[PDB]
Amino acid sequence: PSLGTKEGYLTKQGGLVKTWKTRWFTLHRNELKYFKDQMSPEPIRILDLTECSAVQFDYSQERVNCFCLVFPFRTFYLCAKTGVEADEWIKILRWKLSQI
Ligand SMILES: O=P(O)(O)O[C@H]1[C@H](O)[C@@H](OP(=O)(O)O)[C@H](OP(=O)(O)O)[C@@H](OP(=O)(O)O)[C@H]1O
Repeated sequence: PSLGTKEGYLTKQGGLVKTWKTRWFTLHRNELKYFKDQMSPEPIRILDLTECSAVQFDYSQERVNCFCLVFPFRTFYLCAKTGVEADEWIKILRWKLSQI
């Protein structure tokens, strides 16, 4: 563990094709990356939180505990296993945004 870092699985909705896939997310500094899985050598995408305008809870999904990250180019919809896990991600992400 390292303060400011977090890694774990989250389910996310696709862009054009809105299928939900379980991906491994890692947060270090201001980079939020997601991989196919925990042992994936390379990320599918590297998101820079300096471009993120907000992180908010999302109550409009099929999954109960979801939140989204808003970027000018796209809003990502992610869901955690529990409200607790969702809160952990939301709190650390907002914390990141607060220092930006
Ligand atoms: O796997 P299928 O059912 O074909 O649907 C894919 C996955 O949801 C992708 O997620 P992942 O990349 O995690 O595999 C997603 O890319 P994102 O990563 O941008 O969400 C694609 O969005 P579009 O490329 O926008 O259609 C979507 O077409």
